[PDB]
Amino acid sequence: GAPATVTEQGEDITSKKDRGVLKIVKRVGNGEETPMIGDKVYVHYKGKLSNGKKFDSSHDRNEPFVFSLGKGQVIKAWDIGVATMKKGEIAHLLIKPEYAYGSAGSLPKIPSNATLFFEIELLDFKGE
Ligand SMILES: COc1cc([C@@H](C(=O)N2CCCC[C@H]2C(=O)OCc2cnc(C)s2)C2CCCCC2)cc(OC)c1OC
Repeated sequence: GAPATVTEQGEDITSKKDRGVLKIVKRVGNGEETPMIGDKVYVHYKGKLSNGKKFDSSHDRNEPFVFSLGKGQVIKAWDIGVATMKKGEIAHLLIKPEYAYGSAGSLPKIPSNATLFFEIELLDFKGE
């Protein structure tokens, strides 16, 4: 379903161009601008293992997820991916382990060599 579409049609947003991170824009945002590295970004997300066996949403906690973009505080795929988004945009990310938690994984939530999928909504951003 969503994951497969992304494999087929997603844009490669890696620097190395290794298809480790593919993206589809599902809902177009507003503004002419994305956040700059170091901006504080506010997102909602729904995340799962590509095989659907563990799931997670910021909506489960009724709290936006906040981080400083491109500052290495989260998995690489997020730093790279959210930086491509506009305010109000929803995007689908499909993420090979090298841009997530690699072979070590992070048990018990994430196993070795797991592909991740996220729907992310970029609610807002500010250059703090
Ligand atoms: C390995 O740690 C965790 C990872 C995540 C999710 C995850 O991988 N996240 C959370 C959303 C931000 C991207 C990515 C991550 O960088 O996690 C490190 C965390 C930063 N802040 C957190 C509360 S977890 C994971 C995505 C696929 C379905 C399984 C959950 C949520 C977690 O708890 C909500 C978590 O435990 C702290």
